[PDB]
Amino acid sequence: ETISKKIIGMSLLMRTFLYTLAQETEGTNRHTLALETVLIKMVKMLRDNPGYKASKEIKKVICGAWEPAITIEKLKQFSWISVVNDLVGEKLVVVVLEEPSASIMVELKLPLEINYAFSMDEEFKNM
Amino acid sequence: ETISKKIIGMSLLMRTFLYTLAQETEGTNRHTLALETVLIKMVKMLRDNPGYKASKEIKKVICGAWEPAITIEKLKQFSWISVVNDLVGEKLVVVVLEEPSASIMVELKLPLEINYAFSMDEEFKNM
Repeated sequence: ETISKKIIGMSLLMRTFLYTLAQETEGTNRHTLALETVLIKMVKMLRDNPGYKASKEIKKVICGAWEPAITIEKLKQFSWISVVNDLVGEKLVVVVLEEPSASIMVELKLPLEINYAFSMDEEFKNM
Repeated sequence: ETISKKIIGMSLLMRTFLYTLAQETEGTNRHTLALETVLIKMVKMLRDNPGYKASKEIKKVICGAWEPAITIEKLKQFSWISVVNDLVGEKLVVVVLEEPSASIMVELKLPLEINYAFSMDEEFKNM
């Protein structure tokens, strides 16, 4: 019934965004990152962790045999709009606006409840 | 080196669009269908074939545990633009325009080379 058990009970796309955001903001707090940056950082997580079931499963749906690794252009193809809207719906994320130009930025809520879910996720581990 | 072997060596998203189009136009020829219709027909193929590895794998990336079957709204989230552009690139599809309003329609080229690939695809079979 926990927050962390409910995250496991979510989609892979949602979890890869959420886990990347928790991993990219962990350090000097703030917990806010540009949506573009979260996308470049998901690519890095996927390509740097071929061993992950998440990485292997995403690749089978959006990539062919000829393709050796996910690119931003191949990933950008997904509706990051819908995941962002679904995550704000679960009260796990907040959309913040960039100071001069209305650029989308995203704020992680309760990283410890997310990281407790990352730690117990079987699709986010390597051999 | 065959056309059919090169289709297997493609992405799941591309194959589900291609195989659905081959399945939906098989009959009274023409081989042209509205892009919207191809999308509603992919949903039906996925939900009517839970046994397919393709169906099971797509579901893990775009759907959570709470979600029992893929909807048009959950599927529409993908860039059907990119698959359509990649398939025209492989000379396997042609984009045709709807007579009054510039509505996207899609024309299947060589269905027998596609169906020969559908018949030998291990991700498009059930238990």
